[PDB]
Amino acid sequence: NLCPFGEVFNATRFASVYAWNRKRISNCVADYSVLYNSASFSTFKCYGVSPTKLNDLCFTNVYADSFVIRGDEVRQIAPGQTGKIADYNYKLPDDFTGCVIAWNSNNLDSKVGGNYNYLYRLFRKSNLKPFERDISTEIYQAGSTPCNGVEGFNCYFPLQSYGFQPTNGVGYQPYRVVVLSFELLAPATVCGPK
Amino acid sequence: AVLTQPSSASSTPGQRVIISCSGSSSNIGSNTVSWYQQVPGAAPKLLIYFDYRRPSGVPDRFSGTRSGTSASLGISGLQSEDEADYYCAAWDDSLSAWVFGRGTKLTVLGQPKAAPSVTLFPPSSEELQANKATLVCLISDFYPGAVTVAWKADSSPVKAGVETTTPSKQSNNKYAASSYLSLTPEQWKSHRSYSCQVTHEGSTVEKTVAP
Amino acid sequence: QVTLRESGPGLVKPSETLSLTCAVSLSSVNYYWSWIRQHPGKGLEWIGYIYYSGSTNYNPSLKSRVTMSLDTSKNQFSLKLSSVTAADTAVYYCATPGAIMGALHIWGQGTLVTVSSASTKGPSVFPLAPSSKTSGGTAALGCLVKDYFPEPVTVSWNSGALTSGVHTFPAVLQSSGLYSLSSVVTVPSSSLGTQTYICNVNHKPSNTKVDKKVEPK
Ligand SMILES: *[C@@H]1O[C@H](CO)[C@@H](O)[C@H](O)[C@H]1NC(C)=O
Repeated sequence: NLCPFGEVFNATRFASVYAWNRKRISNCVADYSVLYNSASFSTFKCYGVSPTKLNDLCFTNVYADSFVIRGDEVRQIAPGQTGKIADYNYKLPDDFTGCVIAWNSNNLDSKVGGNYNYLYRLFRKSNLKPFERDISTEIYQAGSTPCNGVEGFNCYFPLQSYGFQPTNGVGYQPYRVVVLSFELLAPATVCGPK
Repeated sequence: AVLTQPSSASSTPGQRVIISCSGSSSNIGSNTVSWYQQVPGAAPKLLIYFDYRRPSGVPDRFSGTRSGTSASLGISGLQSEDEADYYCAAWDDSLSAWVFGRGTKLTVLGQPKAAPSVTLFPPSSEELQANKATLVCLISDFYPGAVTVAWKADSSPVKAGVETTTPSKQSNNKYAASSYLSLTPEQWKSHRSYSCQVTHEGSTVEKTVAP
Repeated sequence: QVTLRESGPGLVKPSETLSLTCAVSLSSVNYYWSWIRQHPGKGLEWIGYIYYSGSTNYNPSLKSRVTMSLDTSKNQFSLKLSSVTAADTAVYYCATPGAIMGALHIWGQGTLVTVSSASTKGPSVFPLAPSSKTSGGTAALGCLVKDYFPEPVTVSWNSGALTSGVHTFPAVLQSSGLYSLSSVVTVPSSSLGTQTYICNVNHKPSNTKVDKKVEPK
């Protein structure tokens, strides 16, 4: 009766940050003790409660958000942060009670000659609300003249390719991100072994 | 100023070339790179924007990539009309400025060779009545671009009063140049003849004019 | 889309203020209006931009000497560059990236600004008449545009009606400090006696326009 934590963490293909993947976790037993005790992670920041405490708390629903960004953009996956990823792609609330996990992904997502399969939203009329997901491909109308779905002057496709090549530095290398959020809204059916 | 580009690039017609652009985290690393083409005598023209997007009217032969701190521009199926200076550009956050590369001069080297057409003009009679004399040697329709011009009074060479342009590409993608010899009406009428000697690829074409 | 056209003095004395205007073809749009310059035989140097909000960003190298403004009245934005020296001799382009500060999509034609203590000089136009050696039915006739300052000179033939086979050569800079230019047109040797050939020489820095008649000898 274990929770599908491996299906999220050890998956082959990760989603792009503009269309981040979310999985609802309920009616099972998880062990943040095992998941955090692995030297595989670059950043393991949990805001609010701590992993040791999480084994004694229970929640009606747990959410695992997974995507891929650059190394220097992991800072943006945090409460009260700004930037392209935080504003247009993935936004965390200021009162965030959850966990941000990231590890390097160069051996898995970098293709020599450039892996331009991973995209990010480059333009948006407004900043994203927390946990909002925008997957629209609508031409961004920077100017007063309409675009009518065709790219051109002041009319730009809102998504941009990541330039992932294994020769570049660490900050420009891909990173896999998993954001754990705990929801209390219902009975609590996601619990630690304790 | 801070973007690094190779000075020169070279290829043969129909082939492909790649012009690279190296910078910093402050520009290419975190900002978008755009590419511009400047045919000599004309304003720069945007070829690539947002790393790989092509504006209206640009063929598929032009392509761009960005990876880390470096950017690359690819020109497929090179033709002689593609000889120009190519610039990369990006915004620098540390400098809070828009930064250019020095530019890459691209030459298509495998073009059909042509011999210079040379026209030598004597001094106008109007210019002689203005007490001046200028011999005009016009060299056109030659490839490759490099050419050497020598002047002769009768059969003795002339080095004083000579000014010669650098070769210039024309509309038909061949090169042209001009040379001038300024003398006095006394000097012009003194000698029996004057000659403009044009050497291109080891061979010589000589034109002569006489008062 | 929108069209940009620069207009400039051409000659500015050292230590004085170089002023240019780029005419926009309304000007209450959300664009960035930029200025680019290029020293003769050198690369592109970004000078700065001005936002329609009035926000301003200049090249760190030139910030103290650069001032740019907007004018809704004349539908134009301007550039002013003070304490000008001979390093400011360049072709100045007005461009715009549009509403997003990125690649410059629309450019101007460009205007040449020469920085020198020398005085303006009008050109002397002489005919290069065709001769018996005429090159196989092909005849070369031209115009000699002599001793002018500064650059540039534009040459047309028969008020632009005769365009085929005209080649306006780049100018030489003499030890005088003056420029000289030649423009040759290829026409049928047949036509040497019948048709009139007139070269139109325009020197905007001197407000001079010369229409010279080229006659056979
Ligand atoms: C994921 O991968 C490794 C095996 O490669 C394993 O040690 C780990 O426990 C797996 N499950 C997780 C991280 O939930």
